[PDB]
Parts: sequence; structure tokens; C-alpha cells
Amino acid sequence: TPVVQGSLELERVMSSLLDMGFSNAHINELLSVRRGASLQQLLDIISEFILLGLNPEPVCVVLKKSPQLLKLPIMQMRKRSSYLQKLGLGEGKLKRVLYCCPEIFTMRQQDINDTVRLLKEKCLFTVQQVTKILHSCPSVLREDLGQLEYKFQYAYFRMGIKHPDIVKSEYLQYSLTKIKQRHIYLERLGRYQTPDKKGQTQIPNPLLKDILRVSEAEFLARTACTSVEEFQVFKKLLAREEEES
Amino acid sequence: TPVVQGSLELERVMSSLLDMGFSNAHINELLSVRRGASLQQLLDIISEFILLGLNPEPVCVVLKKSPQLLKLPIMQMRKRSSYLQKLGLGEGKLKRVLYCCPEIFTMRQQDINDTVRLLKEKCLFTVQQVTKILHSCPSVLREDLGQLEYKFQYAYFRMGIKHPDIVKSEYLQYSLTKIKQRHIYLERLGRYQTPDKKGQTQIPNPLLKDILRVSEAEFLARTACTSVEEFQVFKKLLAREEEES
Repeated sequence: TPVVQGSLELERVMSSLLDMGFSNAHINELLSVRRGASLQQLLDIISEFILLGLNPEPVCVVLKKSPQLLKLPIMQMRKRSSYLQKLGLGEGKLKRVLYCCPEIFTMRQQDINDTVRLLKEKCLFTVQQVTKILHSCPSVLREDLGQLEYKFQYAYFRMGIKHPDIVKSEYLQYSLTKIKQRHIYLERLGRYQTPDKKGQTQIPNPLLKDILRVSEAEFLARTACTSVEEFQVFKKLLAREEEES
Repeated sequence: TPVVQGSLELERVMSSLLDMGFSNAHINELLSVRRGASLQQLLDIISEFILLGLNPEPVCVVLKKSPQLLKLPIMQMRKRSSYLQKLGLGEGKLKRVLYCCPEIFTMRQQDINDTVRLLKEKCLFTVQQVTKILHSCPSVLREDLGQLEYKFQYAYFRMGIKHPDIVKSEYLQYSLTKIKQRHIYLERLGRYQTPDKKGQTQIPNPLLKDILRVSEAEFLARTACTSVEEFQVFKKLLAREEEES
């Protein structure tokens, strides 16, 4: 009968998730989350994420935050899971990507190809670096190709940052405004020298993470060493400088 | 049964809209405003507006103000959605375009092109400037090609304004009457000098926004520095000067 089939599938599906490493608390979480999706559809999607190197705990995070991932037609989801694997986002590297950019399974693959193409041939990033860029700065997939090129150029030419330190610092996730604000302030304060020609400065510049990753309060207390009120005025002055060509 | 399938179909579109970003009573606003259109037509029209870079809140505003947008065919809407994306209007900056000019979709394809062609080849605006003109001044599509050319000529030749300052000040949104009224008053008062030949004046002229964007009261108090009664007479004198020849 149909009622008995559904109970045997639920048992098969519960048993498969227990074997995959899911807790009983997580299995109920996942069963409550599925907005009318099949039990097999819930399982086929979890299996793809497990095949992508994700553990059972992060799988519950991505699916609770983004339940629309269960609505994905599975065969197209597998085809995208394969595209992302050869792109280097396997071995659980897609954990950070799904949290910020869950659209990656819905996106057009030529739009993803355009972003990797811009980074590899126009910004001269190696394949290993492009994979790390996508892993740590998923926002670059949503970024315009022009804006993203200018943002890269600012680090390489204006700031004098070599390709590895751009990737390691996760520079491309931040806004050009935040980047310009903090870099130009330090430059004019004398706390940031542009390295040239051998990539050397008189005094070593602060680390990219201590400039961008850190809070405005921490940036001003430890790196810039100025008052808060002074930087607020600087932001207004710089905004006007940009507005006027 | 048919009654149960309609309730399950309604639950799918309501779930899809909740996953997109819409929340609480903003999902119910989309279904109540509908004037006999299909259920898929509501999601097909809204899906193109989210793809154009609009957020869920202004999508409820543009469709409540202009419900006729749901009556548009999806295939003809996609054609114009693609035309506007290459024109630079899409990818987010289309909030104040449809709010002020809701007849843009129903308009003739060639009448939009004639207005774009006039700006690029006859007024010598760059593609980036033309895109900014249409975003801030959507009323230029409703205007006549002759009136719009003369309005541009007035700024470039009569007032001596270079192409960037015309675009930045949002000059083309105002009426030629308002423009002539305020420019000629200041010119005859001696508070506006025409720049030539190097684009320089003895004293710098007031800013285009302080002339046009500002209220009649503020224009007269800060820029023109005359009484209200005096400008009312000026408007009547100038109206008569225009009427003759």
C-alpha cells in the first residue's frame, strides 16, 4: 500500500543519514526544513553535499539558512556539483561559498566562467589562486567584471600587492570604498608606503588583514592611530574628492 | 481534486516568494492587488524584476502603483528587459525609472532608440552619460526629439555647461521654461556669466543644483537675492518676450 511504502522509504532515508554521520536531532531538523520536498529529494541533495566533502554538521547549516537548495532539480544539481569540483571547490571548500553565495547552484555557468576567465587571464591569477579566491571571497561571482578588474588593479598597481598576498588576505571580498578609505588614509598619514621597484619599503606596511578585516575602531586604534572624529571627516573629504573626477 | 491542487500550487508560489526575500504581509500584497491575471504571470513578471536587480520592497511599490505591469506578455517583457540591460538601465538602477515613468514597457522600441540615438550622436554624450541621463531623468523618453535637442543646446551653447556637469546636475529633468526663467533672471541680474572661450568667468557662477533643483523661495533668497514679487513680474515679462517671435 502507499502508506507502508512511505514508512519504508522514511526508514531507508533515516538509516542512510544515520550511516552518513547525521545525528537524530539533525535528521528531525532536516525533515522539518524540507518545504514539501520529497524524502529522496532531501537525501539526494544531502548525498551531493557529502560527496562535495562537507561534513554532516555544516550540511545542516547550509540547508537551514538556504532551504531553497532542496528545490533544485537533482540532475542539474549533480551537473553543477561536478562543475564546481573540477573548478577546485571540492573537499569541503564549498562550505563558505554556500553560506554567503547560495545562488551558485542557480547561477548560469558562463557567468561563473566569465569571473574565473577575468581572474585567470586578465588579472593573471593561477588556477590554485582562483580556487582560493572563490572559496574565501564568494562575493566576486556577484561582482561586475569591470568593478572586479579595477579592484584587482588597485591592489596590484596602486597599493603594490603581489598576487599571493591579495589571495591570502581575502582582499577581493571588501568594497572598493572601504579599501580606498583605509589605504589612502594610511598613505597620507605616512603609515602606508607604496612598494617599488623590488617590492620593498623603508618601513614595513601593516598587514592587509589589520587594515581591512579588522573593525573601524581597531583599525584606528592599532593601525592608523588617530581619533574616530578625524577619520569621519576624512571619509567625507575623500567622498568629495572622488565625486569630483 | 482541483480545490486541493490550487491550494498546493498557492503554497509553492508563496514558499518561493518567502525564499526570495518577501516577508509577513508583503507576500499577501502581491496576490490581493492582482486584477484577473494568471498566478504564473504574477511570478513571471516579479521574477524578471528581481533579475533586473530590484529588491523585494520596491517590487511591491512599483506593482501597487502600476498594476498594469502584470497585464504585459512575459515574452515581450523579456525582450524589453534584455534591451534595457544592454542600455545600462538594469543590474539595480531601475527604481526611480518605473516609479516616475511606468509607460516605458508599453512604449515603442524605436521611439526609445531615437531618444538614445539623439543623445549619443547629436548631443555627443558618452554611453556611460546616456545611461545616467535615463536613470535620473526618465521624463526625457516622453519628451519630443526637437524639444530635448534644444534643451541640451541651451545648456551647452547658451549657458556654457560641459557634458559631465549637465549629467551630474540632472539638468534634463527640468522644463525649458523653468531653466530659461532662472538662467535669464540671473544673467540679467549679473549673477550668471556665460563662460568663454576657455570655459572661465570673472566670478564663478552658482551651482546648477542651487539654480534648478532648489525651491523658488531658496533660489531667490540665496542665489538670485531678490524679492518674490519682483521675480513674479520677471516671469510675466519673459513669457511675453518668448510669445513674440
